[PDB]
Amino acid sequence: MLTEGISIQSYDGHTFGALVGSPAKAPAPVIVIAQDIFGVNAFMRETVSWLVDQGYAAVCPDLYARQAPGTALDPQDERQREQAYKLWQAFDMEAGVGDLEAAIRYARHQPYSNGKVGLVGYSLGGALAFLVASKGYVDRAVGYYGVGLEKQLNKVPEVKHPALFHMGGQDHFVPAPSRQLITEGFGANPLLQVHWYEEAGHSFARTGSSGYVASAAALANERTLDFLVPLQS
Repeated sequence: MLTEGISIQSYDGHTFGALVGSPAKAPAPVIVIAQDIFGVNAFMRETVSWLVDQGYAAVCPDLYARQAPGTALDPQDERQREQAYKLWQAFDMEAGVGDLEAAIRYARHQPYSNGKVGLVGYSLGGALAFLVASKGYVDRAVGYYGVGLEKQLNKVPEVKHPALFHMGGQDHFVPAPSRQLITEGFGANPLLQVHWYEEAGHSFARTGSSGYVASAAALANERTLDFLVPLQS
């Protein structure tokens, strides 16, 4: 689901919608939420509600608009999960970063904005969060179990603003990254913070997930909120 009427223009004229949550009280920092492989769906709406309930405004852009606008897949339905994997395999990461950049610019300028913008991404969105941190578009970025992070380690020195990443230590559907490689790589730049959840793999934050681990979800969520709170006025 998306907020009817919201249209954000990107770097190449491509336009996409977004699910928007105004803050309980204005002005407030705005959090751009970078979707997982299921599009802007029930869990993304839940994340928008969560951040609003925690004092933020939130914008979840339709990153699947380049392929199939309005895609919102149910992770409990096998055929929709197969469509999610197909969309993910064909997803253009660099265009996703560009769309997120446009969503961040949109977020800085809303009437309810305090001027500060953060980004929180899940899986696909967690990999995107790292790429966005390497470009420096946001004040603070957070990635939950970002897929393929180990392969982007050469970008560690480009990160100029804080970025926090929650890593699942267990393999699940997507394998876990090397604790050794990530720890060493991220360790070189104190703007990067990383936590490992040895009793969880990816997808641990969604209650209905087969990978949900309440303890990991809660501790990661607590750290995400502590990490984002300095953005608040």
